[PDB]
Amino acid sequence: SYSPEPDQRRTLPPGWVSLGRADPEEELSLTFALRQQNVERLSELVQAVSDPSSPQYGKYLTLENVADLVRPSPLTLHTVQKWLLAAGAQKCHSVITQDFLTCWLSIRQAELLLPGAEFHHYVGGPTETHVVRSPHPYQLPQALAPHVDFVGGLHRFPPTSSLRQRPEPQVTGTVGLHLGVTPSVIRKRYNLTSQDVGSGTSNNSQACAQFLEQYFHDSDLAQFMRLFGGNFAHQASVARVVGQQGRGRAGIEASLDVQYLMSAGANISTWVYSSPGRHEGQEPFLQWLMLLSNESALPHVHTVSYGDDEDSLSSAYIQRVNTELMKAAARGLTLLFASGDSGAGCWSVSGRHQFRPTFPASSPYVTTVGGTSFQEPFLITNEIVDYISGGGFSNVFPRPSYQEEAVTKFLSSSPHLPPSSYFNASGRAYPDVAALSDGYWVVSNRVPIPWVSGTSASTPVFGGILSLINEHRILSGRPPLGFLNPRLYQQHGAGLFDVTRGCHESCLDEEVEGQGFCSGPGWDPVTGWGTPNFPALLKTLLNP
Ligand SMILES: *[C@@H]1O[C@H](CO)[C@@H](O)[C@H](O)[C@H]1NC(C)=O
Ligand SMILES: *[C@@H]1O[C@H](CO)[C@@H](O)[C@H](O)[C@H]1NC(C)=O
Ligand SMILES: *[C@@H]1O[C@H](CO)[C@@H](O)[C@H](O)[C@H]1NC(C)=O
Ligand SMILES: *[C@@H]1O[C@H](CO)[C@@H](O)[C@H](O)[C@H]1NC(C)=O
Ligand SMILES: [Ca+2]
Repeated sequence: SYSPEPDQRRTLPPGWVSLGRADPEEELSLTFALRQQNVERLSELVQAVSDPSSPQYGKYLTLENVADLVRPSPLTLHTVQKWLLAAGAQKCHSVITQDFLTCWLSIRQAELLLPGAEFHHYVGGPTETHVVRSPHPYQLPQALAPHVDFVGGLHRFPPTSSLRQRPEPQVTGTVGLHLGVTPSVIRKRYNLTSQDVGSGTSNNSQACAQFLEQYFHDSDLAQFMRLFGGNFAHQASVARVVGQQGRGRAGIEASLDVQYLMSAGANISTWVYSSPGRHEGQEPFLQWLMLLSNESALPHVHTVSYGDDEDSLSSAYIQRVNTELMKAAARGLTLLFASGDSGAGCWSVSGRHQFRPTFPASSPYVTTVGGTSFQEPFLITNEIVDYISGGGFSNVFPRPSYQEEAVTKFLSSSPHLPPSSYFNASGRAYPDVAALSDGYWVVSNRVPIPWVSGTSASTPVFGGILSLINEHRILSGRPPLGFLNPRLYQQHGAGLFDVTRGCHESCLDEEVEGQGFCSGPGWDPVTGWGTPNFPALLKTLLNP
Protein backbone atom coordinates (compact mmCIF):
# COMPACT_ATOMS: atom_id res chain seq x y z
CA SER A 1 0.00 0.00 0.00
CA TYR A 2 1.06 3.64 -0.05
CA SER A 3 0.27 6.96 1.62
CA PRO A 4 -1.20 9.35 -0.95
CA GLU A 5 -0.77 12.19 1.54
CA PRO A 6 2.38 11.69 3.62
CA ASP A 7 2.83 15.45 3.34
CA GLN A 8 -0.57 16.57 4.59
CA ARG A 9 -0.17 18.16 8.02
CA ARG A 10 -2.19 16.30 10.66
CA THR A 11 -1.41 18.45 13.66
CA LEU A 12 -4.30 19.60 15.88
CA PRO A 13 -4.80 23.29 15.09
CA PRO A 14 -5.05 25.89 17.85
CA GLY A 15 -8.41 26.09 19.62
CA TRP A 16 -9.42 22.54 18.74
CA VAL A 17 -10.01 19.77 21.27
CA SER A 18 -10.07 16.00 20.80
CA LEU A 19 -13.32 14.75 22.27
CA GLY A 20 -13.17 10.97 21.92
CA ARG A 21 -12.65 8.00 19.64
CA ALA A 22 -15.43 7.73 17.00
CA ASP A 23 -17.73 4.71 17.64
CA PRO A 24 -17.16 1.80 15.21
CA GLU A 25 -20.86 1.89 14.31
CA GLU A 26 -21.08 5.60 13.54
CA GLU A 27 -21.60 6.54 9.89
CA LEU A 28 -19.53 9.07 8.04
CA SER A 29 -19.40 10.40 4.52
CA LEU A 30 -16.07 10.39 2.68
CA THR A 31 -15.37 12.10 -0.65
CA PHE A 32 -13.12 10.18 -3.04
CA ALA A 33 -11.24 12.25 -5.62
CA LEU A 34 -10.95 10.05 -8.70
CA ARG A 35 -8.22 10.16 -11.34
CA GLN A 36 -9.14 12.59 -14.11
CA GLN A 37 -8.14 12.40 -17.78
CA ASN A 38 -6.81 14.98 -20.21
CA VAL A 39 -5.73 17.49 -17.58
CA GLU A 40 -2.88 18.85 -19.69
CA ARG A 41 -5.31 19.36 -22.57
CA LEU A 42 -7.62 21.18 -20.14
CA SER A 43 -4.79 23.59 -19.25
CA GLU A 44 -4.28 24.31 -22.95
CA LEU A 45 -7.99 25.01 -23.44
CA VAL A 46 -7.95 27.39 -20.48
CA GLN A 47 -4.91 29.23 -21.84
CA ALA A 48 -6.81 29.75 -25.10
CA VAL A 49 -10.24 30.77 -23.78
CA SER A 50 -8.74 33.25 -21.27
CA ASP A 51 -6.16 34.91 -23.51
CA PRO A 52 -7.71 38.03 -25.08
CA SER A 53 -5.27 37.73 -27.99
CA SER A 54 -6.63 34.29 -28.89
CA PRO A 55 -9.41 33.75 -31.43
CA GLN A 56 -10.78 31.32 -28.84
CA TYR A 57 -11.19 33.99 -26.17
CA GLY A 58 -14.52 33.76 -24.36
CA LYS A 59 -15.52 30.55 -26.13
CA TYR A 60 -15.97 28.72 -22.84
CA LEU A 61 -16.74 25.05 -22.27
CA THR A 62 -20.08 23.92 -20.94
CA LEU A 63 -19.96 21.69 -17.86
CA GLU A 64 -20.88 18.93 -20.30
CA ASN A 65 -17.81 19.78 -22.37
CA VAL A 66 -15.60 19.70 -19.28
CA ALA A 67 -17.05 16.38 -18.13
CA ASP A 68 -16.46 14.82 -21.55
CA LEU A 69 -12.84 15.94 -21.25
CA VAL A 70 -11.77 15.14 -17.73
CA ARG A 71 -14.09 12.39 -16.49
CA PRO A 72 -12.25 9.29 -15.25
CA SER A 73 -11.69 6.26 -17.47
CA PRO A 74 -14.08 3.30 -17.33
CA LEU A 75 -11.28 1.35 -15.66
CA THR A 76 -11.01 3.97 -12.91
CA LEU A 77 -14.75 4.18 -12.34
CA HIS A 78 -15.21 0.40 -12.25
CA THR A 79 -12.21 -0.25 -10.05
CA VAL A 80 -13.22 2.34 -7.47
CA GLN A 81 -16.93 1.40 -7.50
CA LYS A 82 -16.15 -2.32 -6.96
CA TRP A 83 -13.63 -1.38 -4.25
CA LEU A 84 -16.16 0.78 -2.33
CA LEU A 85 -19.14 -1.59 -2.71
CA ALA A 86 -16.99 -4.41 -1.32
CA ALA A 87 -16.03 -2.31 1.74
CA GLY A 88 -19.70 -1.59 2.41
CA ALA A 89 -20.22 1.89 0.97
CA GLN A 90 -23.79 3.15 0.79
CA LYS A 91 -25.89 6.03 -0.52
CA CYS A 92 -23.14 7.30 -2.80
CA HIS A 93 -23.46 10.36 -4.99
CA SER A 94 -21.38 11.50 -7.96
CA VAL A 95 -21.24 14.71 -9.99
CA ILE A 96 -21.64 15.66 -13.64
CA THR A 97 -17.89 15.43 -14.21
CA GLN A 98 -17.83 12.03 -12.55
CA ASP A 99 -14.49 12.70 -10.87
CA PHE A 100 -15.84 12.89 -7.34
CA LEU A 101 -17.64 10.09 -5.50
CA THR A 102 -19.00 10.45 -1.97
CA CYS A 103 -20.25 7.47 0.09
CA TRP A 104 -21.47 6.69 3.60
CA LEU A 105 -19.36 4.21 5.53
CA SER A 106 -19.34 3.07 9.13
CA ILE A 107 -16.23 4.06 11.07
CA ARG A 108 -15.29 0.38 11.22
CA GLN A 109 -15.71 -0.06 7.46
CA ALA A 110 -13.82 3.16 6.75
CA GLU A 111 -10.79 2.18 8.82
CA LEU A 112 -10.59 -1.17 7.06
CA LEU A 113 -10.88 0.57 3.69
CA LEU A 114 -8.12 3.01 4.61
CA PRO A 115 -5.61 1.24 6.86
CA GLY A 116 -3.93 3.59 9.32
CA ALA A 117 -7.03 5.76 9.55
CA GLU A 118 -8.09 6.33 13.15
CA PHE A 119 -11.14 8.50 13.56
CA HIS A 120 -11.68 10.84 16.51
CA HIS A 121 -14.20 13.60 17.18
CA TYR A 122 -12.92 17.16 17.48
CA VAL A 123 -14.59 20.41 18.40
CA GLY A 124 -13.12 23.80 17.56
CA GLY A 125 -13.68 27.52 17.72
CA PRO A 126 -16.17 29.94 19.26
CA THR A 127 -19.22 28.29 17.68
CA GLU A 128 -18.06 24.76 18.43
CA THR A 129 -17.52 23.40 14.93
CA HIS A 130 -17.60 19.59 14.93
CA VAL A 131 -15.57 17.25 12.73
CA VAL A 132 -14.30 13.68 12.68
CA ARG A 133 -10.68 13.28 11.52
CA SER A 134 -7.69 10.92 11.81
CA PRO A 135 -4.47 12.08 13.51
CA HIS A 136 -2.75 9.13 11.81
CA PRO A 137 -1.93 8.82 8.15
CA TYR A 138 -3.88 6.44 5.93
CA GLN A 139 -2.99 4.07 3.09
CA LEU A 140 -4.50 2.92 -0.18
CA PRO A 141 -3.89 -0.28 -2.13
CA GLN A 142 -1.26 0.07 -4.85
CA ALA A 143 -4.00 -0.98 -7.28
CA LEU A 144 -5.74 2.34 -6.63
CA ALA A 145 -2.70 4.53 -7.28
CA PRO A 146 -3.89 5.04 -10.86
CA HIS A 147 -7.43 5.79 -9.86
CA VAL A 148 -7.62 7.81 -6.64
CA ASP A 149 -6.00 11.17 -5.88
CA PHE A 150 -6.99 11.31 -2.22
CA VAL A 151 -9.78 10.77 0.31
CA GLY A 152 -11.41 13.91 1.70
CA GLY A 153 -12.36 14.12 5.35
CA LEU A 154 -9.28 12.50 6.85
CA HIS A 155 -7.12 15.31 8.14
CA ARG A 156 -7.84 18.87 7.07
CA PHE A 157 -9.72 20.99 9.61
CA PRO A 158 -12.26 23.66 8.64
CA PRO A 159 -11.62 27.33 9.48
CA THR A 160 -12.59 28.84 12.82
CA SER A 161 -13.21 32.53 13.50
CA SER A 162 -10.49 34.65 15.10
CA LEU A 163 -10.61 35.33 18.84
CA ARG A 164 -8.90 38.64 18.10
CA GLN A 165 -10.55 41.60 19.82
CA ARG A 166 -11.80 44.48 17.71
CA PRO A 167 -11.48 47.96 19.23
CA GLU A 168 -13.84 48.68 22.13
CA PRO A 169 -16.51 51.36 22.20
CA GLN A 170 -14.98 54.65 23.36
CA VAL A 171 -15.25 58.42 23.53
CA THR A 172 -13.19 60.69 21.42
CA GLY A 173 -13.08 64.45 20.95
CA THR A 174 -13.51 63.83 17.26
CA VAL A 175 -16.32 61.30 16.81
CA GLY A 176 -15.61 61.84 13.12
CA LEU A 177 -17.86 63.26 10.46
CA HIS A 178 -18.19 59.59 9.52
CA LEU A 179 -16.69 56.46 11.08
CA GLY A 180 -15.58 53.55 8.99
CA VAL A 181 -16.41 51.95 5.65
CA THR A 182 -19.94 51.64 4.30
CA PRO A 183 -21.47 50.95 0.86
CA SER A 184 -21.58 54.75 0.27
CA VAL A 185 -17.86 54.98 0.94
CA ILE A 186 -17.04 52.07 -1.42
CA ARG A 187 -19.22 53.38 -4.24
CA LYS A 188 -17.85 56.91 -3.88
CA ARG A 189 -14.19 55.86 -3.78
CA TYR A 190 -14.49 53.43 -6.69
CA ASN A 191 -16.71 55.78 -8.65
CA LEU A 192 -19.95 53.87 -8.92
CA THR A 193 -22.76 56.33 -9.56
CA SER A 194 -26.35 55.66 -8.49
CA GLN A 195 -26.91 54.51 -12.07
CA ASP A 196 -24.18 51.91 -11.63
CA VAL A 197 -26.45 49.00 -10.76
CA GLY A 198 -27.72 45.83 -12.40
CA SER A 199 -30.77 46.12 -14.61
CA GLY A 200 -32.24 42.61 -14.16
CA THR A 201 -32.68 42.42 -17.92
CA SER A 202 -30.09 39.70 -18.33
CA ASN A 203 -29.64 36.54 -16.26
CA ASN A 204 -26.35 37.87 -14.93
CA SER A 205 -25.71 36.61 -11.40
CA GLN A 206 -23.01 36.49 -8.72
CA ALA A 207 -22.09 34.48 -5.65
CA CYS A 208 -20.14 34.52 -2.40
CA ALA A 209 -18.88 31.63 -0.28
CA GLN A 210 -17.35 31.36 3.15
CA PHE A 211 -16.82 28.39 5.38
CA LEU A 212 -17.05 29.38 9.03
CA GLU A 213 -19.81 27.77 11.09
CA GLN A 214 -22.14 30.75 10.69
CA TYR A 215 -25.63 31.13 9.23
CA PHE A 216 -26.71 33.65 6.61
CA HIS A 217 -29.63 35.84 7.66
CA ASP A 218 -31.86 37.43 5.03
CA SER A 219 -33.14 39.63 7.85
CA ASP A 220 -29.65 41.03 8.44
CA LEU A 221 -29.27 41.81 4.74
CA ALA A 222 -32.65 43.55 4.77
CA GLN A 223 -31.61 45.67 7.76
CA PHE A 224 -28.19 46.32 6.23
CA MET A 225 -29.85 47.56 3.05
CA ARG A 226 -32.28 49.78 4.92
CA LEU A 227 -29.33 51.26 6.80
CA PHE A 228 -26.84 51.68 4.01
CA GLY A 229 -28.62 51.13 0.72
CA GLY A 230 -30.69 54.28 0.50
CA ASN A 231 -28.99 55.84 -2.49
CA PHE A 232 -28.58 52.96 -4.92
CA ALA A 233 -31.04 50.42 -6.31
CA HIS A 234 -30.58 47.17 -4.42
CA GLN A 235 -32.01 43.79 -3.61
CA ALA A 236 -32.76 43.01 0.01
CA SER A 237 -32.86 39.20 -0.37
CA VAL A 238 -30.57 36.60 -1.91
CA ALA A 239 -31.73 34.70 -4.97
CA ARG A 240 -30.55 31.37 -3.64
CA VAL A 241 -29.00 29.91 -0.49
CA VAL A 242 -26.88 26.83 -1.19
CA GLY A 243 -25.94 24.46 1.63
CA GLN A 244 -27.79 25.95 4.63
CA GLN A 245 -30.42 23.91 6.45
CA GLY A 246 -32.33 25.03 9.50
CA ARG A 247 -32.01 28.11 11.65
CA GLY A 248 -28.92 29.30 13.50
CA ARG A 249 -26.82 32.22 14.71
CA ALA A 250 -25.41 34.76 12.27
CA GLY A 251 -21.76 35.77 12.30
CA ILE A 252 -19.64 38.64 11.06
CA GLU A 253 -17.99 36.76 8.16
CA ALA A 254 -21.26 35.36 6.84
CA SER A 255 -22.75 38.89 6.92
CA LEU A 256 -19.76 40.69 5.41
CA ASP A 257 -19.50 38.76 2.20
CA VAL A 258 -23.13 39.02 1.05
CA GLN A 259 -23.90 42.49 2.35
CA TYR A 260 -21.06 44.03 0.36
CA LEU A 261 -21.09 41.85 -2.72
CA MET A 262 -24.64 43.13 -3.07
CA SER A 263 -23.48 46.71 -2.50
CA ALA A 264 -20.59 46.67 -4.98
CA GLY A 265 -22.59 44.63 -7.46
CA ALA A 266 -25.95 46.21 -6.72
CA ASN A 267 -29.28 44.93 -8.03
CA ILE A 268 -27.67 41.74 -9.31
CA SER A 269 -29.08 38.33 -8.44
CA THR A 270 -26.87 36.89 -5.72
CA TRP A 271 -26.30 33.38 -4.33
CA VAL A 272 -24.98 32.55 -0.88
CA TYR A 273 -23.05 29.36 -0.15
CA SER A 274 -23.15 28.57 3.54
CA SER A 275 -22.96 25.08 5.02
CA PRO A 276 -23.03 25.31 8.78
CA GLY A 277 -24.63 22.35 10.55
CA ARG A 278 -23.38 18.84 11.14
CA HIS A 279 -21.51 17.02 8.40
CA GLU A 280 -18.51 15.74 10.25
CA GLY A 281 -16.77 13.88 7.43
CA GLN A 282 -17.09 16.73 4.95
CA GLU A 283 -14.39 19.27 4.34
CA PRO A 284 -16.38 22.47 3.72
CA PHE A 285 -14.20 23.84 0.97
CA LEU A 286 -13.88 20.53 -0.89
CA GLN A 287 -17.67 20.09 -0.71
CA TRP A 288 -18.19 23.54 -2.26
CA LEU A 289 -15.55 22.88 -4.89
CA MET A 290 -16.90 19.45 -5.81
CA LEU A 291 -20.39 20.88 -6.17
CA LEU A 292 -19.36 23.52 -8.68
CA SER A 293 -19.01 20.53 -10.99
CA ASN A 294 -22.55 19.38 -10.24
CA GLU A 295 -24.53 22.32 -11.57
CA SER A 296 -24.42 23.45 -15.17
CA ALA A 297 -25.78 26.99 -14.82
CA LEU A 298 -23.78 28.92 -12.23
CA PRO A 299 -23.31 32.58 -11.31
CA HIS A 300 -20.52 34.12 -13.39
CA VAL A 301 -18.69 35.63 -10.42
CA HIS A 302 -17.79 33.80 -7.20
CA THR A 303 -16.15 35.59 -4.27
CA VAL A 304 -14.45 33.21 -1.87
CA SER A 305 -12.92 33.59 1.58
CA TYR A 306 -10.86 30.48 2.30
CA GLY A 307 -7.21 29.73 2.99
CA ASP A 308 -4.75 27.33 4.47
CA ASP A 309 -1.01 27.70 4.77
CA GLU A 310 0.20 26.34 1.44
CA ASP A 311 2.90 24.23 3.09
CA SER A 312 0.31 22.46 5.24
CA LEU A 313 -1.36 20.78 2.27
CA SER A 314 -0.51 17.52 0.52
CA SER A 315 0.75 17.65 -3.05
CA ALA A 316 -2.16 15.37 -4.00
CA TYR A 317 -4.75 17.79 -2.58
CA ILE A 318 -3.28 21.12 -3.70
CA GLN A 319 -2.70 19.89 -7.26
CA ARG A 320 -6.21 18.47 -7.51
CA VAL A 321 -7.82 21.60 -6.13
CA ASN A 322 -5.82 23.60 -8.69
CA THR A 323 -7.29 21.38 -11.46
CA GLU A 324 -10.79 22.09 -10.14
CA LEU A 325 -10.04 25.82 -10.37
CA MET A 326 -8.83 25.16 -13.96
CA LYS A 327 -12.17 23.47 -14.69
CA ALA A 328 -13.98 26.59 -13.45
CA ALA A 329 -11.75 28.78 -15.58
CA ALA A 330 -12.52 26.64 -18.67
CA ARG A 331 -16.23 27.35 -18.05
CA GLY A 332 -15.77 31.12 -17.87
CA LEU A 333 -16.31 31.49 -14.12
CA THR A 334 -14.45 34.31 -12.38
CA LEU A 335 -13.26 32.99 -9.02
CA LEU A 336 -11.80 35.55 -6.59
CA PHE A 337 -10.00 34.60 -3.36
CA ALA A 338 -8.98 36.73 -0.40
CA SER A 339 -5.18 37.03 -0.29
CA GLY A 340 -5.03 36.52 3.49
CA ASP A 341 -4.81 38.64 6.63
CA SER A 342 -1.24 37.94 7.81
CA GLY A 343 0.79 39.87 5.25
CA ALA A 344 3.57 37.73 3.77
CA GLY A 345 3.04 35.38 6.72
CA CYS A 346 5.61 33.78 9.01
CA TRP A 347 6.84 30.23 8.88
CA SER A 348 9.46 28.74 11.25
CA VAL A 349 11.38 26.04 9.38
CA SER A 350 14.86 24.53 9.77
CA GLY A 351 15.83 26.86 12.62
CA ARG A 352 14.92 29.88 10.52
CA HIS A 353 12.04 32.07 9.34
CA GLN A 354 10.51 32.57 5.92
CA PHE A 355 7.31 33.92 4.37
CA ARG A 356 4.23 31.69 4.37
CA PRO A 357 2.00 31.85 1.28
CA THR A 358 -1.59 30.59 1.39
CA PHE A 359 -3.74 28.53 -0.91
CA PRO A 360 -6.01 28.82 -2.96
CA ALA A 361 -4.65 32.39 -3.04
CA SER A 362 -1.44 31.00 -4.61
CA SER A 363 -3.26 29.15 -7.39
CA PRO A 364 -2.23 30.56 -10.78
CA TYR A 365 -5.87 30.06 -11.73
CA VAL A 366 -7.71 32.50 -9.48
CA THR A 367 -7.90 36.28 -9.12
CA THR A 368 -6.47 36.96 -5.67
CA VAL A 369 -7.53 40.10 -3.85
CA GLY A 370 -5.44 42.05 -1.33
CA GLY A 371 -6.25 44.91 0.96
CA THR A 372 -5.91 48.69 1.08
CA SER A 373 -6.77 51.42 3.56
CA PHE A 374 -7.21 55.19 3.58
CA GLN A 375 -4.45 57.41 4.96
CA GLU A 376 -6.64 59.60 7.15
CA PRO A 377 -9.58 58.01 8.97
CA PHE A 378 -12.62 59.94 7.87
CA LEU A 379 -11.74 60.77 4.34
CA ILE A 380 -11.99 58.81 1.15
CA THR A 381 -8.84 59.97 -0.63
CA ASN A 382 -5.87 57.99 -1.92
CA GLU A 383 -5.47 54.33 -0.96
CA ILE A 384 -2.44 52.80 0.74
CA VAL A 385 -1.49 49.29 1.84
CA ASP A 386 -3.43 47.72 4.66
CA TYR A 387 -0.68 46.08 6.68
CA ILE A 388 -2.59 42.80 6.92
CA SER A 389 -2.89 42.43 3.16
CA GLY A 390 -1.87 38.90 2.19
CA GLY A 391 0.72 38.39 -0.53
CA GLY A 392 3.83 36.62 -1.72
CA PHE A 393 5.25 33.74 -3.72
CA SER A 394 4.14 30.12 -4.11
CA ASN A 395 6.48 27.27 -3.23
CA VAL A 396 4.36 24.95 -5.36
CA PHE A 397 3.16 26.60 -8.57
CA PRO A 398 5.67 28.23 -10.92
CA ARG A 399 5.17 31.80 -12.14
CA PRO A 400 2.47 31.65 -14.81
CA SER A 401 3.54 33.20 -18.11
CA TYR A 402 0.97 35.97 -17.86
CA GLN A 403 2.81 37.67 -14.99
CA GLU A 404 6.36 37.10 -16.23
CA GLU A 405 6.89 40.76 -17.13
CA ALA A 406 5.16 42.18 -14.06
CA VAL A 407 7.02 40.03 -11.53
CA THR A 408 10.43 40.30 -13.18
CA LYS A 409 9.98 44.08 -13.18
CA PHE A 410 9.14 44.10 -9.47
CA LEU A 411 12.03 41.83 -8.51
CA SER A 412 14.53 43.85 -10.55
CA SER A 413 13.22 47.24 -9.49
CA SER A 414 11.92 47.04 -5.91
CA PRO A 415 14.20 48.97 -3.52
CA HIS A 416 12.79 47.11 -0.51
CA LEU A 417 13.23 43.44 -1.32
CA PRO A 418 13.26 41.06 1.61
CA PRO A 419 16.16 38.63 2.09
CA SER A 420 16.08 35.96 -0.60
CA SER A 421 15.87 33.22 2.01
CA TYR A 422 12.39 34.43 2.96
CA PHE A 423 10.60 33.80 -0.37
CA ASN A 424 10.58 31.72 -3.55
CA ALA A 425 11.27 34.10 -6.47
CA SER A 426 10.30 31.32 -8.90
CA GLY A 427 6.75 31.01 -7.66
CA ARG A 428 3.30 32.30 -8.55
CA ALA A 429 3.09 35.76 -7.00
CA TYR A 430 0.02 37.46 -5.52
CA PRO A 431 -2.11 39.29 -5.16
CA ASP A 432 -3.50 40.26 -8.56
CA VAL A 433 -5.72 43.07 -7.31
CA ALA A 434 -6.86 44.91 -4.19
CA ALA A 435 -9.63 46.83 -2.45
CA LEU A 436 -10.45 48.44 0.89
CA SER A 437 -10.03 45.97 3.75
CA ASP A 438 -10.27 48.14 6.86
CA GLY A 439 -13.14 49.26 9.03
CA TYR A 440 -16.30 47.87 7.44
CA TRP A 441 -19.78 47.99 8.92
CA VAL A 442 -21.85 44.82 8.91
CA VAL A 443 -25.20 43.81 10.35
CA SER A 444 -25.17 40.50 12.22
CA ASN A 445 -28.03 39.20 14.37
CA ARG A 446 -29.73 42.53 13.86
CA VAL A 447 -26.80 44.46 15.39
CA PRO A 448 -24.58 46.89 13.48
CA ILE A 449 -20.91 46.00 13.98
CA PRO A 450 -18.05 48.36 13.04
CA TRP A 451 -14.31 47.78 12.68
CA VAL A 452 -14.68 44.71 10.50
CA SER A 453 -11.38 44.13 8.73
CA GLY A 454 -9.71 41.74 6.30
CA THR A 455 -9.33 40.68 2.68
CA SER A 456 -12.63 38.89 3.26
CA ALA A 457 -14.06 42.40 2.84
CA SER A 458 -12.00 43.51 -0.16
CA THR A 459 -12.84 40.33 -2.02
CA PRO A 460 -16.62 40.61 -2.46
CA VAL A 461 -16.21 44.31 -3.22
CA PHE A 462 -13.86 43.66 -6.11
CA GLY A 463 -16.08 40.78 -7.29
CA GLY A 464 -19.25 42.86 -7.30
CA ILE A 465 -17.60 45.51 -9.47
CA LEU A 466 -16.53 42.70 -11.87
CA SER A 467 -20.08 41.40 -11.88
CA LEU A 468 -21.33 44.88 -12.90
CA ILE A 469 -18.80 44.91 -15.73
CA ASN A 470 -20.12 41.47 -16.79
CA GLU A 471 -23.60 43.00 -16.91
CA HIS A 472 -22.33 45.46 -19.48
CA ARG A 473 -20.66 42.66 -21.44
CA ILE A 474 -23.65 40.37 -21.37
CA LEU A 475 -26.15 43.03 -22.39
CA SER A 476 -23.88 43.82 -25.36
CA GLY A 477 -23.86 40.15 -26.35
CA ARG A 478 -20.37 39.20 -25.16
CA PRO A 479 -19.31 36.30 -22.92
CA PRO A 480 -18.46 37.02 -19.29
CA LEU A 481 -14.89 37.84 -18.26
CA GLY A 482 -14.28 34.45 -16.68
CA PHE A 483 -10.68 33.79 -15.69
CA LEU A 484 -9.46 37.35 -15.60
CA ASN A 485 -5.76 37.22 -14.88
CA PRO A 486 -4.33 36.75 -18.38
CA ARG A 487 -6.27 39.77 -19.65
CA LEU A 488 -5.55 41.98 -16.63
CA TYR A 489 -1.82 41.39 -16.80
CA GLN A 490 -1.78 41.71 -20.60
CA GLN A 491 -3.48 45.08 -20.10
CA HIS A 492 -0.91 46.16 -17.44
CA GLY A 493 -3.62 46.69 -14.82
CA ALA A 494 -5.30 49.40 -16.90
CA GLY A 495 -8.29 51.02 -15.12
CA LEU A 496 -6.97 50.22 -11.66
CA PHE A 497 -5.70 52.65 -9.07
CA ASP A 498 -2.02 51.85 -8.56
CA VAL A 499 -1.14 51.42 -4.85
CA THR A 500 2.43 52.58 -4.22
CA ARG A 501 2.74 53.30 -0.52
CA GLY A 502 3.14 50.91 2.38
CA CYS A 503 4.28 47.36 3.16
CA HIS A 504 2.44 44.39 4.60
CA GLU A 505 3.43 42.50 7.73
CA SER A 506 5.62 39.49 8.40
CA CYS A 507 7.78 37.87 11.09
CA LEU A 508 8.38 40.17 14.04
CA ASP A 509 12.06 39.25 14.05
CA GLU A 510 15.61 40.53 13.80
CA GLU A 511 15.92 40.27 10.03
CA VAL A 512 12.68 41.52 8.48
CA GLU A 513 11.47 43.36 11.57
CA GLY A 514 7.76 42.81 11.03
CA GLN A 515 7.63 43.65 7.32
CA GLY A 516 7.21 41.51 4.19
CA PHE A 517 7.07 43.00 0.69
CA CYS A 518 6.46 46.66 -0.06
CA SER A 519 4.07 48.15 -2.59
CA GLY A 520 5.49 50.17 -5.46
CA PRO A 521 4.82 51.53 -8.94
CA GLY A 522 2.89 49.00 -10.98
CA TRP A 523 2.39 45.40 -9.91
CA ASP A 524 3.46 44.37 -6.42
CA PRO A 525 2.88 41.31 -4.22
CA VAL A 526 0.93 43.32 -1.64
CA THR A 527 -1.84 44.87 -3.74
CA GLY A 528 -1.21 43.45 -7.20
CA TRP A 529 -2.16 45.89 -9.94
CA GLY A 530 -4.39 47.59 -7.38
CA THR A 531 -7.91 48.82 -6.88
CA PRO A 532 -10.94 49.19 -9.13
CA ASN A 533 -11.80 52.54 -10.70
CA PHE A 534 -15.05 51.36 -12.18
CA PRO A 535 -15.63 53.64 -15.17
CA ALA A 536 -11.99 53.32 -16.24
CA LEU A 537 -11.84 49.57 -15.63
CA LEU A 538 -15.17 49.11 -17.41
CA LYS A 539 -13.75 50.70 -20.55
CA THR A 540 -10.81 48.28 -20.62
CA LEU A 541 -13.04 45.19 -20.35
CA LEU A 542 -15.64 45.72 -23.11
CA ASN A 543 -14.12 44.37 -26.35
CA PRO A 544 -13.17 41.56 -26.76
C1 LIG B 1 -25.39 16.26 -7.93
O1 LIG B 1 -26.66 16.62 -8.44
C2 LIG B 1 -27.71 15.66 -8.36
C3 LIG B 1 -29.00 16.44 -8.60
O2 LIG B 1 -29.07 16.77 -9.96
C4 LIG B 1 -27.81 15.02 -6.97
O3 LIG B 1 -28.74 13.96 -7.04
C5 LIG B 1 -26.44 14.54 -6.51
O4 LIG B 1 -26.49 14.01 -5.21
C6 LIG B 1 -25.48 15.72 -6.50
N1 LIG B 1 -24.18 15.27 -6.08
C7 LIG B 1 -23.66 15.48 -4.87
C8 LIG B 1 -22.35 14.79 -4.58
O5 LIG B 1 -24.19 16.18 -4.01
C1 LIG C 1 -33.21 46.14 -10.48
O1 LIG C 1 -33.51 44.83 -10.92
C2 LIG C 1 -34.91 44.57 -10.98
C3 LIG C 1 -35.14 43.09 -11.29
O2 LIG C 1 -34.63 42.26 -10.28
C4 LIG C 1 -35.50 45.45 -12.08
O3 LIG C 1 -36.91 45.32 -12.03
C5 LIG C 1 -35.20 46.90 -11.81
O4 LIG C 1 -35.58 47.68 -12.93
C6 LIG C 1 -33.71 47.08 -11.56
N1 LIG C 1 -33.42 48.45 -11.23
C7 LIG C 1 -32.70 49.22 -12.01
C8 LIG C 1 -32.49 50.61 -11.50
O5 LIG C 1 -32.25 48.85 -13.09
C1 LIG D 1 10.07 27.16 -5.27
O1 LIG D 1 9.05 27.26 -6.24
C2 LIG D 1 9.01 26.23 -7.21
C3 LIG D 1 7.82 26.48 -8.11
O2 LIG D 1 8.12 27.51 -9.00
C4 LIG D 1 8.89 24.82 -6.62
O3 LIG D 1 8.96 23.85 -7.65
C5 LIG D 1 9.93 24.62 -5.53
O4 LIG D 1 9.72 23.42 -4.79
C6 LIG D 1 9.89 25.80 -4.57
N1 LIG D 1 10.89 25.63 -3.52
C7 LIG D 1 10.61 25.11 -2.32
C8 LIG D 1 11.78 24.97 -1.39
O5 LIG D 1 9.48 24.72 -1.97
C1 LIG E 1 -12.49 58.08 -8.66
O1 LIG E 1 -12.43 59.17 -9.56
C2 LIG E 1 -11.66 60.26 -9.10
C3 LIG E 1 -11.75 61.35 -10.18
O2 LIG E 1 -12.99 61.99 -9.96
C4 LIG E 1 -10.22 59.86 -8.88
O3 LIG E 1 -9.61 60.89 -8.15
C5 LIG E 1 -10.14 58.59 -8.04
O4 LIG E 1 -8.80 58.14 -8.04
C6 LIG E 1 -11.07 57.53 -8.59
N1 LIG E 1 -11.03 56.27 -7.85
C7 LIG E 1 -10.12 55.30 -8.10
C8 LIG E 1 -10.11 54.14 -7.16
O5 LIG E 1 -9.28 55.32 -9.00
CA1 LIG F 1 1.55 49.15 -7.01
